[PDB]
Amino acid sequence: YFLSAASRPLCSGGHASNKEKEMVFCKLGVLVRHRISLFGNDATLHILGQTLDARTVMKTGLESVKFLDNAAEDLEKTMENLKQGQFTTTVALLPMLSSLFEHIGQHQFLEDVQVSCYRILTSLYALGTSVERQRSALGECLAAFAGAAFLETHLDKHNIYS
Repeated sequence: YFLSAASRPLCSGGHASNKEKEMVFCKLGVLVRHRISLFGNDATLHILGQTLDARTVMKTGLESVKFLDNAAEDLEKTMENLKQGQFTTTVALLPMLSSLFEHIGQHQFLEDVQVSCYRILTSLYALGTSVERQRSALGECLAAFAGAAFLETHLDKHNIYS
């Protein structure tokens, strides 16, 4: 019932423990976190946005290693955040300033960081089915993708222009 939504709030603190597990064997545990969140996105209001703010702290620890199989499975976790955006205040736009500035550091990397933005392009497709400086910082990811396999993050730059 509503205890399962409180179990999602308690699992966001368990995802904050997975942020400590992503600091260090635990890379296959992030691949299990993607398949379990994909079924939890098929399973699905301010505590759920705070669980996405606790997932923004989990995205801050995941931006440090952007191994490569965990970042490729993070695309399956970002496609789960797209279906979690297909399930439906100013702290969620602060999470967009941490994920767009980490895309400029992701320009040094390899295809798994572009796969995480290709599935986050479906999160922009699901937010359209449902703060402007983060889209201008997402327009910096357009110069990071189209300057140099190059069409994967370029299609994500078309959904980042919205």
